[PDB]
Amino acid sequence: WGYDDKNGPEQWSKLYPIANGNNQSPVDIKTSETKHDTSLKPISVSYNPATAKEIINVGHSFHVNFEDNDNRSVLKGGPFSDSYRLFQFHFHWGSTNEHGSEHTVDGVKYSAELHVAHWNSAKYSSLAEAASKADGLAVIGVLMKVGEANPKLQKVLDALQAIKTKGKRAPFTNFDPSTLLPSSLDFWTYPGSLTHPPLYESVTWIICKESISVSSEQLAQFRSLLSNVEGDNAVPMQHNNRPTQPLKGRTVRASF
Ligand SMILES: [O][B]1([O])O[C][C]C2=[C][C]=[C][C]=C21
Ligand SMILES: [Zn+2]
Repeated sequence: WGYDDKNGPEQWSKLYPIANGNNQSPVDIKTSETKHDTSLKPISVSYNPATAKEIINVGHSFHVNFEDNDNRSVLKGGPFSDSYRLFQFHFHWGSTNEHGSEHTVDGVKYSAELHVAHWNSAKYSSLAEAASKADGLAVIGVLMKVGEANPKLQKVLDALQAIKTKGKRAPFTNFDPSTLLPSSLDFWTYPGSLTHPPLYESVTWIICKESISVSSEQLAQFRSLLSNVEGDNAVPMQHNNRPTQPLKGRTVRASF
């Protein structure tokens, strides 16, 4: 699977029939159809920078992984009763500034999207166990709006020159990804899925209403990563965003 014409999102259903499921992500959030929910607690993140571990080129994207052996780095509150343990963050982007987010709001496409992913350590013993369970994953989505350079991205962008090609990985330490989140953690929540294969319907989404900034030149650093292995023809990672999927009668709830 990938994002090219032949192996891309429009084709994922052939190998992953859940692609056409009832809880697929991302979605367009229509703000006139959201239900303000009075029971939603504020989101609480508490991350320890010593849990940052490694940055990895996974061919279609790059991942920043965290040590997840204990509750040093956790998400609580919002719609959750359970503590969720941080394990990774990553981005999605598009081939130009005009699109690149996965979620949209009232049909508006942003330039990129940050995913901060967690797994339910109250109910499950591992990411591998949690990843296929309806209540297994909690993911914060942040819409990234092209504008002023974002200095909070600096450690992440500076690291990419060490993982330029598929499979390269490097240590990535002493980093608290709560620094990437917007000042307001006002949010939308809905039940959905992973946004690429295996597309499990295991994610409770927390979509921030406030965007964060990113420059044109910072988005170019993402698109200059290479999907090929070292020594092959260079193939830039131009895009990795999935189109929005049908709500199929899900309710998007608003904290605000
Ligand atoms: O974009 B993704 O496929 O769906 C959101 C959750 C997640 C978490 C870790 C890696 C990938 C993904
Ligand atoms: Zn993602």
